[PDB]
Amino acid sequence: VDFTGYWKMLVNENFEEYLRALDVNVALRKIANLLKPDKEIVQDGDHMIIRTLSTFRNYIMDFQVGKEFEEDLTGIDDRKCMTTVSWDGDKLQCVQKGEKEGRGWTQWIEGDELHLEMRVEGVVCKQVFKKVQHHH
Ligand SMILES: C[C@@H](c1cccs1)N(C)Cc1nc(C(c2ccccc2)c2ccccc2)no1
Repeated sequence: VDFTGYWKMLVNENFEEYLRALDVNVALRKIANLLKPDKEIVQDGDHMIIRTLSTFRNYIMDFQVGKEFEEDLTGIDDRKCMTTVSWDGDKLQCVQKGEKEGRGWTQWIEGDELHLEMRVEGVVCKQVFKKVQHHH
C-alpha cells in the first residue's frame, strides 16, 4: 500500500460528536464542521508526511512508522499526545496515548478512495477522500 497522493474530502461523518468527545467548545466545533480539508501525503520508505490543508489550519504530521513521537495538538483540542503510527496489514494504525482514552485513527485505501476512521472514548468519525490530480 502507498498513500502518496493528493486527496479531496468527499464525506465527513459524525465529526461533531467526535469533537464533542474531545471537549472542543461549541463555537469551535461549529467552525470545524464547515472545513473540507485536502490531504497531501508523501510516503517515503517508513517516513510519512501527511499534510491536512485548509484555510483555517494546516496540520502537518511528519513521522516515522513504528517510532513514537510527541504530537502537538494544542491548536485542535488543546492537548498533546505520545503518538505511534504502525502498519497493520495494508492499513495504517495510529494510537495517541494521552488524557483521552481510546484515542487514535486508522487509514486505508479502497480503489481511488482514502478512508480515515478517527476514534476517542467510543465515538467514531469516518472520513473518505477521493484521489485528485489538480494541484494548487
Ligand atoms: C487533522 C486530524 C488528522 C490528521 C491525520 C490523521 S487525523 N487530526 C489532527 C484531528 C482532526 N482535526 C480536525 C480539524 C479540526 C480543526 C480545529 C479544531 C478541531 C478539529 C482540522 C484540522 C486541520 C485542518 C482542518 C481541519 N479534524 O480531525
